Amino acid sequence: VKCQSPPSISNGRHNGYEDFYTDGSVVTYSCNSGYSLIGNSGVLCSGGEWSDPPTCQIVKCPHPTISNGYLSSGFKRSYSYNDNVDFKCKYGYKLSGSSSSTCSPGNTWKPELPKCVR
Repeated sequence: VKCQSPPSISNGRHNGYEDFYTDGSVVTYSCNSGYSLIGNSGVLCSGGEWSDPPTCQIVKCPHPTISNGYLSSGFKRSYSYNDNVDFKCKYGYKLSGSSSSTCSPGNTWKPELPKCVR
């Protein structure tokens, strides 16, 4: 079975510069202007059947805040499936969680924000 252009997805486009694909192929699904492409950056048609489709959602995280352990590496008014902020524990405190997070594609700071503890 051959593989023609993949179907549409969650508010996102597909196909780059072709139409077929047969098998062992992949398709980077495009997302609306401002939508982050989560999931494998390319579908996978293997046997006339497309598989492993990524998502096209929004990933504007809140703020990589934390208890006396802010990032201290690079913060911004807003983020998007990226902006990996490194968390710096204030003083004599340990980050309980993760000393390095990035605005994930789910509108948040993944991994969970660290908690400068003692």
